[PDB]
Amino acid sequence: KAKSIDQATLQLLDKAKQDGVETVWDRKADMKVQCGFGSAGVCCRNCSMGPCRVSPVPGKGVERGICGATADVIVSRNFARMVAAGTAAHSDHGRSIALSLYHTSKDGDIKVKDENKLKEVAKSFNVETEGRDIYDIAHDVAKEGLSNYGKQLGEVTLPPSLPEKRKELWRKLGVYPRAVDREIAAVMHSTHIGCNADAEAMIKMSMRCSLTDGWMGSFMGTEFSDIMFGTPHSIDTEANLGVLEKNSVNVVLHGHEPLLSEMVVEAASDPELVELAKSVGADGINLCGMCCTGNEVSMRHGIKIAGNFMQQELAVVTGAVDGLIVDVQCIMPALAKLSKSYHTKFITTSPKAHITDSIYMEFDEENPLDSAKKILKEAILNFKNRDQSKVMIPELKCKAILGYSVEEIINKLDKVVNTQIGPMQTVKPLADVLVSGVLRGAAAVVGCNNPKVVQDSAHIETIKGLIKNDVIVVVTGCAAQAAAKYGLLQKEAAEKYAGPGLATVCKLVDIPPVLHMGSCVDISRILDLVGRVANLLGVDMSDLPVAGVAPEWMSEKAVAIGTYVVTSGIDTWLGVAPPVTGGPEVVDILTNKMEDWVGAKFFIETDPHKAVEQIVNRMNEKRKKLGI
Amino acid sequence: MNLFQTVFTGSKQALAAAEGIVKQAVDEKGRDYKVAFPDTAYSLPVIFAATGKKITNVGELEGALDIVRSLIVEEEMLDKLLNSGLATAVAAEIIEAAKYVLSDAPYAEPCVGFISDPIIRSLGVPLVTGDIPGVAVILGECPDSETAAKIIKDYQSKGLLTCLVGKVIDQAIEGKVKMGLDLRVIPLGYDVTSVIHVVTIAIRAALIFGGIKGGQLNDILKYTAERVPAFVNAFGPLSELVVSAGAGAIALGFPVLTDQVVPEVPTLLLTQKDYDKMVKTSLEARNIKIKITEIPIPVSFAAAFEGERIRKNDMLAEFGGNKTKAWELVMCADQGEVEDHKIEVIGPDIDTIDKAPGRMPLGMLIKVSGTNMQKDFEPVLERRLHYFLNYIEGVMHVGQRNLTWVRIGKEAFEKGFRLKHFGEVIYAKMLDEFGSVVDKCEVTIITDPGKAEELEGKYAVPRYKERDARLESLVDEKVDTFYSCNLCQSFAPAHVCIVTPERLGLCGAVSWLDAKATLELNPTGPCQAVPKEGVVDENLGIWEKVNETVSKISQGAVTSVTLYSILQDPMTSCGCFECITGIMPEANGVVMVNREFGATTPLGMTFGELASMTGGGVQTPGFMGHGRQFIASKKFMKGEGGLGRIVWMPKELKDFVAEKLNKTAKELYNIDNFADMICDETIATESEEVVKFLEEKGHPALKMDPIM
Ligand code: SF4
Ligand code: SF4
Ligand code: SF4
Ligand code: NI
Repeated sequence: KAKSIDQATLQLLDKAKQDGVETVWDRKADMKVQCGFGSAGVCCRNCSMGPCRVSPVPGKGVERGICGATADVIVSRNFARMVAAGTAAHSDHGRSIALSLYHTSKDGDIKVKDENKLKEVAKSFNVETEGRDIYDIAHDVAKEGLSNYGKQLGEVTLPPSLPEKRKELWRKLGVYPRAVDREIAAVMHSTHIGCNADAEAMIKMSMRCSLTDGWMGSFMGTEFSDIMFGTPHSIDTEANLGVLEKNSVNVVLHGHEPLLSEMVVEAASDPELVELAKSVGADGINLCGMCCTGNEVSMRHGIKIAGNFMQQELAVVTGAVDGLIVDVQCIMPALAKLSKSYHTKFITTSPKAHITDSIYMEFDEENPLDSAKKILKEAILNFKNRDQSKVMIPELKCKAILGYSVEEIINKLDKVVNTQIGPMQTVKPLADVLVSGVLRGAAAVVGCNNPKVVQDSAHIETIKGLIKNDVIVVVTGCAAQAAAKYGLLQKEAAEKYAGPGLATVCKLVDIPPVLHMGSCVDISRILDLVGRVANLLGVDMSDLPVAGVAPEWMSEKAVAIGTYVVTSGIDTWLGVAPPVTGGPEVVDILTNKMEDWVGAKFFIETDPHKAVEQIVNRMNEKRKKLGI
Repeated sequence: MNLFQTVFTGSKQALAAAEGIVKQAVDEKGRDYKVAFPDTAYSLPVIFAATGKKITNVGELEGALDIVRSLIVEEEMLDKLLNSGLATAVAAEIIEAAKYVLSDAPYAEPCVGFISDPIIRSLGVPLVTGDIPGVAVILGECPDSETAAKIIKDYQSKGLLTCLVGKVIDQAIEGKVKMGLDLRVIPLGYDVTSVIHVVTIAIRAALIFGGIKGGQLNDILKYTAERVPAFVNAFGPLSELVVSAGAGAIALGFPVLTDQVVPEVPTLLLTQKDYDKMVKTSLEARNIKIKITEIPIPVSFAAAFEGERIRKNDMLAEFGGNKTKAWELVMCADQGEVEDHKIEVIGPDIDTIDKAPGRMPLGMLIKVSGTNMQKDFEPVLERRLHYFLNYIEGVMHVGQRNLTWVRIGKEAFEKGFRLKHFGEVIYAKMLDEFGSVVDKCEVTIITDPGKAEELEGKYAVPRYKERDARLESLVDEKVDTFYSCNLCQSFAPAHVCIVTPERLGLCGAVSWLDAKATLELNPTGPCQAVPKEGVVDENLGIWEKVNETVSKISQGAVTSVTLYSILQDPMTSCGCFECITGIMPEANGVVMVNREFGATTPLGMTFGELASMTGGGVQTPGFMGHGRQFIASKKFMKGEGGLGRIVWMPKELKDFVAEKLNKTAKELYNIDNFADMICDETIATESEEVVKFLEEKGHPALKMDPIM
């Protein structure tokens, strides 16, 4: 089968074959037929009595592990641990952001750039703002956010966009969230040998844990990032590997933590570093981003996006990356080995993400700007080691428009508001187009790439099908970057791919049919948007014609995201089967019984066209339930 | 029931009503009975626009129900909803067409029913000149009569053309709203299907002014959305049929406003409960802008009152006419001779009358000053003075110069109107309409008989003589710069006028001097200078710079234009020509008909049918649209032989242009009162009879060279 639908990706794969280096596709081929027990989730290694593998087919073979655990128990515990790991990644990101907020000052490297957003957040956290210094408010807000992570007494703080009905449903179900780290610890405790051996209770614990990601960790990370670095607005950028410059220093920012990439962007305008780039024979400094850190700097500053997850290696294969600076998460360790075949300096910066044989330059949060400057200086000085005979940059780049935060979306919707009617600054125009049926619904396309799927194929096919069916699409993460590379993040795309209702809406509001809402933590924005719509219509989020899709997901973070999206009341389609087919009870819970609990459920569909059809049918069913 | 299901349900009900009424027509009249709308050239406009087919008999009307059926696809997507709205519009037209089949006069007063083509062309100019900011389609019923009257009169006072469907017609009558075509308050009918009669106005505007052929539905829908500033105000409870008809208005790009709770669609379907803000909401929703007029008079001053009628029973006093001679004059003077804001009245005031409608001489002397004010701008100001005086409620002004006629009604007098308010209105409108040149304006109203007698012969008569002399002294050879008016491009993108001294604008409201004054007042206005250089042929009227200007202004739609010919590259017309001239190859001449004429012609076509052959900005040889002042011109069909080609004219038009036509035809040495040779509908109308009359009368056309 084809490795990708992206032509630049294919050219660089040919180059990597010529250069004798191996990619993620080559390692996937080397893995051959993957273990059936692990693929079905019926393998357990939770204690040293094991490893235990039970039959994925009930009634045949070994039925129980040594401790007596059934296939359903093993599957449910494995699924819960995936959710806990994803929640941990997102919560650690949000915790770093909250600590950065706590260390803001007027004359420091980290300031408050959006005071209005900070005051609204302070209102949401019961922090007084009138007649107060802005940094005192910021510190109080950071304290409340940090308490959300580890409070042992009392209730956590949740955003006002979350409907009261959803909160009450969670409380009745027993999944109402506690402090984030406490829920992660609870999930890890209940999967220990000889604890929870009941699939339904295990799934409920995992949902409870995922809620602390969706509504607390990711939400606080996003809102505090907006406070410190600015709320995203409509902004132009370029996408795909063609953004690399042969005649300039190329600095590629890969990872998830935004403070480092923000400081690198600021350092790139330093006169001394620009002069140094000129002195090593380069035209200038060309910052490019990849994955979620690329999404953040692109949403807030228009930094060009070099590529998504499965392109990271190919970025090095060009031979033009002088410095690849990585913080945490979704950083293929093979990059270190790959960097030996080129001049590239592979720089790790976080104590959480040491990588063997990479150059470690710890990013100092006490002096973020100076630390970013020294890291960037190492990348710039590496330009002298460039071998221009090994350089091949495909001439394939695509224009994209992004920056669609909830605030930006509301500002855009204000155009189609009659002044004599109003109100202004609400999601009411979006609610109106959804209720009238001009738009059939809204769908979030999120997730990673996965060698099991032709890279970016499922993302593009799902998005095109949805917008052709007058479903407005919001995108995050690597799916958003696939849309950017393909050319869907363009106003012109409205008349090229969208159906009649969505084309009319795009023309009236002057937006692309596909709205890039940011990184994987920025999925919280999607929640926020949906919540607002629900609160405007006086219904729960499970009554709306909305859906989420993860066509090509790979990470534990994706599992946690899908779990909290379903738990919030939004049906979720997974384009890659999770390792649960071995447990019939777990499959039945996730795809059938979940609808009785939270009004939504998982859909597993590896065919994107069938997924689009199912999404449209489900949205029409919910519309008929709602009367619209 | 959601929005899509409500629209689909309404369209099916519209289809059900259309099928039932068509069955009655078949059973009573048969499938061979003729189907037509009174005085139209596009058969059933909605069906002609959508399919290009003209429906003439009842049998074809029954076959038009398949058009309605094919437009109702019950799939919840926006395109199907708009098509379903168009299905209701087609069904409503079929119902209205069957009404004229069953009953000779389906509509009685005050309802007007179908709107004829000449009416649409009459209001075509007001639309382009902005005189009419938009079309307010009001249907349903308001909570009370006063609420409806307030909203309707608010639209009327802003110059909009408002059309009424349903019980708002009765509510407005209870609210004492003055209705009429000239009052811009048109009641269409009490049934919902009567709203199609204003829809066909927008549809035929695309056919007439846009020059879009029938069957080009998307181009017509695009035209009405961009060019026609119509909107719908739906008051009272809305049935499914009303909602489906509204989807038809949305399909034409017309936003629908209502006081009912509906599934709102931004910029298209909006709810506004506050009746005090409905007018402002609609103007914003349709992007309509109205300039605010401030006037210190205790009477309503709106353009829609130009057509007001005052009965002799309730008339306070009349001036002018044959009772007591009255005059009006606008003269330019030095800066010190006129001081700003000096409204003096000489003689008795209007309140001193103590009797029945009284006779009193009148005189309006207007003195304007400015650095750029010359003697040639006075005719424009004096011509707009008539419109300024006719916009006041209770005041009717008829005529010009010393042959004028002014009447004041008792309704205006009871509100405090006096003779100084004439000066107030004139001053405000002169400083507003002509603020570029009129820096100061001293207006004096004269009612003393002696003062009126002595000032009329001292200031007015010599200026009338000099204006007549200047008008007679203007020919195309004397001047060295023409003018081009592209005002009508707001509805006819490919149409450009070239006003010459001997050929004015086909609308009749723009002349060479008017174009020269508009260029001076508004250098960025529609009128721009066109030098007459690069002459190609003086006989046919060709200049190289004129062709270059027409290509530039029309964006290459028209490359070559001839000004003095009807058969070789004639100048395009849009929809507003006062008269239209068409060749008659059997009589070796041309026939002519004005818009007011509503009878047949020797060509076998009425004015509407003839005019549907040369409009929209398309070069159509053999048919020319022109004003009445171009009939008796030495450059009228100069290439084809001149005035000798006129073989048939309406009697009213012949009486209107008789003196000028005889004077101009005296150049052909036909000293015979040439207007007598030309046939008219009172002498003969068929080709055989008119040709016999020409042969007996020795018409010059028969002795000339062949015209084709
Ligand atoms: S999933 Fe379990 S059985 Fe399969 S290879 Fe891994 S440890 Fe062995
Ligand atoms: S927890 Fe039970 S099933 Fe899992 S490895 Fe230990 S004994 Fe085997
Ligand atoms: S001169 Fe021509 S463009 Fe101007 S108003 Fe008259 S017809 Fe229209
Ligand atoms: Ni015209």
